[PDB]
Amino acid sequence: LYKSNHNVVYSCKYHIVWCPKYRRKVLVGAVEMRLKEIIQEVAKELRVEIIEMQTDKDHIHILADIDPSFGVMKFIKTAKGRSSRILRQEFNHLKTKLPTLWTNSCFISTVGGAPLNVVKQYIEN
Amino acid sequence: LYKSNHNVVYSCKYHIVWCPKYRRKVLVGAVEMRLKEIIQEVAKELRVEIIEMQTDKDHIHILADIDPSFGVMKFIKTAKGRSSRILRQEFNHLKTKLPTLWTNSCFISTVGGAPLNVVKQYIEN
DNA sequence: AAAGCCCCTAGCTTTTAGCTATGGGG
DNA sequence: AAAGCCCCTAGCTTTTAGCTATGGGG
DNA sequence: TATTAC
DNA sequence: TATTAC
Ligand SMILES: [Mg+2]
Ligand SMILES: [Mg+2]
Ligand SMILES: [Mg+2]
Repeated sequence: LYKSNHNVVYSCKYHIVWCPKYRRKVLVGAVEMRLKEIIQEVAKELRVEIIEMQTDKDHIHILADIDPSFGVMKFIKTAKGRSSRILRQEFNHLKTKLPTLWTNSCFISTVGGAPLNVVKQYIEN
Repeated sequence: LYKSNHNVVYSCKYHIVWCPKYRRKVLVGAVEMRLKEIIQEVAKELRVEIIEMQTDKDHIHILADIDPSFGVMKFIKTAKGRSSRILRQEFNHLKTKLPTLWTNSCFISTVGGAPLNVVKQYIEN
């Protein structure tokens, strides 16, 4: 349930959602497939656990467990920036029709780190 | 329910728990009272919302909403570091009987950012 | 109007392009 | 053993301090 | 150099 | 420079 780095015991899960620039419906077909693949690789390299990843034509939603000392924002900027650069190189229509693949924004909402019965042991007695 | 900085919309809540060095039972009386005041001041200054804060003789538990761009660790570092400094200056026994007031560790667990009814609106159609 | 659109600086990128920053101007 | 105990180095606040770091050694 | 909401 | 778990 809980993982630890050298100094912290944690379980930090977040729903993360972001969309393409201008809300263009470009997360389809081959682009959707490659995007997921790039996110999985970024996560693997960043010691981030992807619990769920869903895409629709105009947004991607990820539920991930991320070390708090690392920072959810660090994972997000790498996932977004790397996917943008790679996808725009691989799918020219993404590079020629848009100034960037993503926007400067995202949505983030924490999720319970573990069921109540488990967390209780650590926060109450 | 959701707050925003210049680029992110969020609601990140965390249970945070840490204990005194050697698990000494020093969080009592005046020490406990002053510790809470200090942490409330830290939260105010760092734009952190303290939902709940409780102390037992050997640990403190805080439920807080923190901007993810700022980082839960930056709040923890300040809350622990400043309270150690001030409390050790104010209560001489905390300085003479211990090398530090706290340890290098803490426990962190995310809590749902908003009621499920509200979250679904942002993560699913 | 803002997260989302336009503009800016400055730190890092298995990305030297294209994302961040409790970042700033509309 | 590790989060928790001992040890260590940078960075940054709280500065003849005392905490972090996806930090390191036992 | 112009989007409309997951 | 020595803790035992919230
Ligand atoms: Mg250590
Ligand atoms: Mg802006
Ligand atoms: Mg038009």
